[PDB]
Amino acid sequence: HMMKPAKPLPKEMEEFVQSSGENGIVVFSLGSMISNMSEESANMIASALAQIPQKVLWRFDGKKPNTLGSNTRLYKWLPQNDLLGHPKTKAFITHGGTNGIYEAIYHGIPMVGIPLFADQHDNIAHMKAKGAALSVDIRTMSSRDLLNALKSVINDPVYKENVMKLSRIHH
Repeated sequence: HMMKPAKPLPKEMEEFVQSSGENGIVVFSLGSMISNMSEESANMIASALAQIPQKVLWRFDGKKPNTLGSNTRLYKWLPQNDLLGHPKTKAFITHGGTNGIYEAIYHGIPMVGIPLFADQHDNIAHMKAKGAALSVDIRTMSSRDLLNALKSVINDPVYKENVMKLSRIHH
């Protein structure tokens, strides 16, 4: 692995991240297929995210979900790598592209994959077998299923321990 250092966040974004206190944050990025899917999918995701105490930064560019939580901010662009390096970061939600999984690995951030394409399926299945991720299919699963996965990856420290083992293979 090359090193993948983080820089500081934009000022307004750092302030939102700090507002999470001891709860910390969840980064959902890029989420690049969500806006080609139904309004319903986005609402189901938004419902799940609204039920955790963490603040959530969601890279998103569609219509605002009607079930958006007050804990969740929507951003057309994010500095994903900088967020993943932030000490407040507890979990990463991603479709499961290679680039963003390399960054999760480097920064030691466990994952909830929302895979759609073959390579994402494969990548997330590999992270899952390593103990570093859980997965949901947003086309078949419920808001509750995603919520349960989030709570697990956020709070059970063994997921983070398992992803940090992968950077030391890589280190």
